Amino acid sequence: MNTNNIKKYAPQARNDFRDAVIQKLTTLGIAADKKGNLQIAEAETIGETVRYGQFDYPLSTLPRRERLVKRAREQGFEVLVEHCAYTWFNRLCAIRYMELHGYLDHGFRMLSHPETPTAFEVLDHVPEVAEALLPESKAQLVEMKLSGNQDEALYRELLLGQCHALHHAMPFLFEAVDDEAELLLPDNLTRTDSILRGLVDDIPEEDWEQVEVIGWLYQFYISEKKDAVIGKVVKSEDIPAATQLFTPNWIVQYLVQNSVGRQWLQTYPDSPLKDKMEYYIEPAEQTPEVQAQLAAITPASIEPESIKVLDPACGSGHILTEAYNVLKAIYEERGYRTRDIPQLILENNIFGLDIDDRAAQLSGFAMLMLARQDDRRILGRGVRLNIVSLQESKLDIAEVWTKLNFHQHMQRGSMGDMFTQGTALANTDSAEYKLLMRTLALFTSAKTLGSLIQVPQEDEAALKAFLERLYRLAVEGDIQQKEAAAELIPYIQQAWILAQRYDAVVANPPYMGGKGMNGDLKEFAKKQFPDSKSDLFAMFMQHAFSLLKENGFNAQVNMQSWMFLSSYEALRGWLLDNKTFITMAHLGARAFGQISGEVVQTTAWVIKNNHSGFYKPVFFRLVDDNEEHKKNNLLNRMNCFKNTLQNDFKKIPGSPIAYWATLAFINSFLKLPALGTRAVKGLDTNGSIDVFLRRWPEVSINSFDALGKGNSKWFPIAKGGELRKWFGNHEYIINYENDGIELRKNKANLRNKDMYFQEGGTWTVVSTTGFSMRYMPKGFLFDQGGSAVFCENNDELSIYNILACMNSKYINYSASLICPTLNFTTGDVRKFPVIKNNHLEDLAKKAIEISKADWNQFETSWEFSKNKLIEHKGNVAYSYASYCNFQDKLYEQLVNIEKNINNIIEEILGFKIETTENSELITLNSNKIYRYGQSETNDTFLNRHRSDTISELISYSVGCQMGRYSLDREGLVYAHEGNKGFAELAAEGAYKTFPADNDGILPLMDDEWFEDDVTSRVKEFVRTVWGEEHLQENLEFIAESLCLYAIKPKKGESALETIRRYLSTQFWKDHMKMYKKRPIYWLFSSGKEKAFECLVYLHRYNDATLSRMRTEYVVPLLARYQANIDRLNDQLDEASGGEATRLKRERDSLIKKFSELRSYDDRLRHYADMRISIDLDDGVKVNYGKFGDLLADVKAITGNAPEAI
DNA sequence: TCAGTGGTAAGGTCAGGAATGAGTC
DNA sequence: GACTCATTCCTGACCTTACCACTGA
Ligand SMILES: C[S@@+](CC[C@H](N)C(=O)[O-])C[C@H]1O[C@@H](n2cnc3c(N)ncnc32)[C@H](O)[C@@H]1O
Ligand SMILES: [Mg+2]
Repeated sequence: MNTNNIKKYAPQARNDFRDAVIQKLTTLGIAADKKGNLQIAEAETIGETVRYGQFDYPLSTLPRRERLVKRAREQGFEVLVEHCAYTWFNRLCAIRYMELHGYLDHGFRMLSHPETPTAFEVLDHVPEVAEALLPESKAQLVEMKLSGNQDEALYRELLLGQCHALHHAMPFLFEAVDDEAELLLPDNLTRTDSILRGLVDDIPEEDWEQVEVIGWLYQFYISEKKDAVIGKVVKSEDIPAATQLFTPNWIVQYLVQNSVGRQWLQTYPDSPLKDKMEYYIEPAEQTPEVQAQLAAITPASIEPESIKVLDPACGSGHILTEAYNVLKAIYEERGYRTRDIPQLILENNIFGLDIDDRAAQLSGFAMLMLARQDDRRILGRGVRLNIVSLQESKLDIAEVWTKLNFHQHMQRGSMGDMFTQGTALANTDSAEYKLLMRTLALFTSAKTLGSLIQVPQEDEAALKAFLERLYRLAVEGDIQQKEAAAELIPYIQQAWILAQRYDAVVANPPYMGGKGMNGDLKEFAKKQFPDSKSDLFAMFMQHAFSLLKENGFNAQVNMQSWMFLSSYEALRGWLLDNKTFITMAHLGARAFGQISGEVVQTTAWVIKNNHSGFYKPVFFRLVDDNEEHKKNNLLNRMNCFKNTLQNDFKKIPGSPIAYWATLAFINSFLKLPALGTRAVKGLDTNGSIDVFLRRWPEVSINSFDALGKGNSKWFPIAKGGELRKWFGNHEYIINYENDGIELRKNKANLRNKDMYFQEGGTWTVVSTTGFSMRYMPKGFLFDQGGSAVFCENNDELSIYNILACMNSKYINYSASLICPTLNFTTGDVRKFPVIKNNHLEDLAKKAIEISKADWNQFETSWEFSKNKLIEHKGNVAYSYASYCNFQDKLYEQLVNIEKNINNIIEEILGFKIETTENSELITLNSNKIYRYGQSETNDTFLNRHRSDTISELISYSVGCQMGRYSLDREGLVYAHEGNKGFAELAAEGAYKTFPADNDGILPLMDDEWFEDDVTSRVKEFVRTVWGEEHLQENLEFIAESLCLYAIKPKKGESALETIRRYLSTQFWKDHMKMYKKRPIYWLFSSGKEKAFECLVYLHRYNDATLSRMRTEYVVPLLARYQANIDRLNDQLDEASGGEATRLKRERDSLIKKFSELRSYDDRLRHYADMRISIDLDDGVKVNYGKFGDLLADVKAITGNAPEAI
């Protein structure tokens, strides 16, 4: 990938530059403690030399550092560090870009040397470069070049001279003299460990051929900080870090060509510009009244130097570059000279605002480079750009005015204002000037609000005049006047930019919801934007219309939420009664490459500033694809809708923008009863989801309400889950003992308490695969993600009819139309239509029974009874065939039932509906398509299904060995705590056919040394179940099925060898996958070598388990290893040659196993000395980290690395 | 002002084949 | 001069859960 190099390099470059700046600041006596407090040292001046603690500098540097100290007090230390770091990074990147394109006058490279790695070409042409840059002191430099030493100082002087020369062209990025940042430039630039080496030889020089590279830098420099700050409340200083992305080029072209190009083409329909714009959309045919209305406002002529384009959040300047291209085409069409166009465009067409200085620097550099591509003599003229960063007003009020001395030069310096001094307009009045006071009062919190600040248009022209005077006082004034003007210019310039009215506003606004916005921004939004205070992009969308003149265009790409969510309903009304929709492309998710996830789902629109309710917009539906496919579809004008008036959006209550809905569906939807207040929201813990919720297998069943009797601490809860219909997702339990006293002590939100333990339906709030509802029996609670539906005391609708309706294709389509924003909130579900019928109830009952039968066939459900294979006593292959037939019968029955339901629904409405995503999917584990996903072809999961079935059989056998299950009775047998009551169960005869282990420790060895070896007991289980006569073929079938998918086949081995290899290699991972990182059989392993491994049943563990494990399993194993090692030593001397080679090579393995087992035995003795007791109520996650490194995969389960004694 | 219910998110995890790289033989 | 395993390397698919926000008494 082209962007991989920059993506890897940029954050590391940020870290390196920050470290260098911090070190340089510490050398200057400026530092911050752990808490962040300033630690400015005291400067001691002796022998015309300043000292800051231990370090010393010449006296000449004393004043400059003082300014840095001021910047350390008026702003934070971290702000100063970040600013200096990215300033130097941007300067170096700009120099590199200009040297790779030959834009430097001397024509030699600065940061590198062609065809010579780790060299600088500038040092080979010192006289020429010195004459070009430092004519007054070239000879001395030559002398330095003659010295042979002190090359670092020479290179530093040359680089600083290059920067000072570049100051004139780009005042926004380079300084000229008395620059504080020169003190922070790192030394040892020419060495092999400098910051320049990474920049030079970490990015290929072929990546600098286009301006686009700049944009990538703009995104990749700050990615780590974005990851650090995202997800919580964002401070004002961190606002840019969370909202800085790079917009794809085709989206920008679509936005620009349909706003500026459209304005040009309206006046000049027959112009050679439409052929140069690939993304220009032809308007649909309109009624004669609409055409007559439009023709009455179109001007008869447009002057090219009158089109004003503004980017309220310029960022890297991509939108400005595309606008520049379009305007250059327009100027060339009008017939201007080629080399004069760029200056005109940059001086009277392009305007840009940003809240971050880095973005302003990058945008200015990008615009200048794009102009330089066309004009050779540019960068030598005083081109003044109108792309700025907003500055917060904190300077003094009257001191700057006194320094300015306006009356001395022209007039209005003592009391002359826009009005008389004594008028005292509004509250700001005129302490020095009416206009100046009013302007400065508006930017007291600029670094938080940005471009949302409103400036009256009536003050525009006056401001302009004032600005002009400043432009003359910075060139034709004394020192005080020059510095006062240089201080005042940015505020007046930003005010004038905000006070102007524009033909088009094109932007990609920041996205930030209610959680991320801080208090000041939130209260400002509440006061100023009542209809769009819930998000930042909505505020930008509403504020952009106030910056437009009449008949202007607003073109933006933002979140799709405002199209559908209720929080923006009022906003939509305000849009449908005052504005005109021109065009829209709905992009959905997977747009904006280099961004992952489905939170960001976007739409790009162009809207006019006038009102016409009978206009027909053009819509494109580009939701379901990736970025390249979306671009190709947009280029081919695919998925177009042009048959809906703008007023027609107001027929549906709430006025959603549902452009792709059909008229018949709308008519059916309007005249149909809704679900109503039957749907309610579930409970929610305050911040303790991991304290009160468990998975069912990891607690005792005596305290489980669904299984136990009397006392109940744990209750089943519906929490959502993946797509599943009519039954399932019964996997979570909550602590609700004594009516949730512990929950009430935690200030939990127990919503709708009176509906608990009732039967009803439940759906998943957060989903991206479609809508589904499942039956919920009595004795259940429901979470906020598992919101529920309940029937009234006596209503005409039963719960089964509602379930039948909600799982049909009609409701699926309607839910897709109503809730396309990743959430199915209760208020949106409350308006789903419901249909009353009689057959639907029995059809839903049959579907629920089938789904329950499908769900209860695995160990993961607490209603599991027994393994399905062992019910047939004929043969293992015969049992597998019967199992497959049973699953097929279930699948066919459910298919028929759903088909009948859909037919009944369709014959009532009177029309057929289009199939939607997973509209006909059957959500059963008996269906391989649902279980293993969709492949390119069918009949490709037979081997995987067979392997999974055999693995489940082996897991059931292990569970029978542990005593969890039995062959004499169905369901769970022993799931209590601390091995209490197991002796009574064993004495009663619950394991008569297949006895259980006497202590709950199963050695997972690689030999038949132990009598309770797992492989031998699996063989015994197979013999007991399917008889003795056909044992060998059953074992062969099991081994072949395991080798099909679970493990790789081996050249030569028997069935038992394959079983042992699977048990020692794959069983643990399968168990962890099945129980989802909450195991009930814990694996104790010695290490990378299988010296000793065992399985312990969690429910049979007690404080005497480790001692028994050490005594009965580890010490005899050590004795056996010692005896075996002693045996091999005797045979080595007797044998010789190649005969003894195998003995020698196996003795080393035996020695390694013995040493590892001794270390593990020492650790086990230490941990067994402390009698460790665990409470199952604490959960597997907490209890799994109490044994150090004795357990396997501690980090994957607990989440943190195991500790060492 | 506090109860009692609803709303929303420039994201976060995870299975699952392709590289990548140290032991064997 | 290949084999054989144990780590990354994305890559596409899928659902949070905490903390606001909005009425009634
Ligand atoms: C995603 S960038 C878009 C830049 C440009 N469209 C591009 O693709 O390069 C959004 C920018 O808006 C800026 N921004 C955030 N909040 C702002 C505010 N309140 N006022 C003005 N600009 C703001 C951020 O600094 C950020 O750089
Ligand atoms: Mg045992």
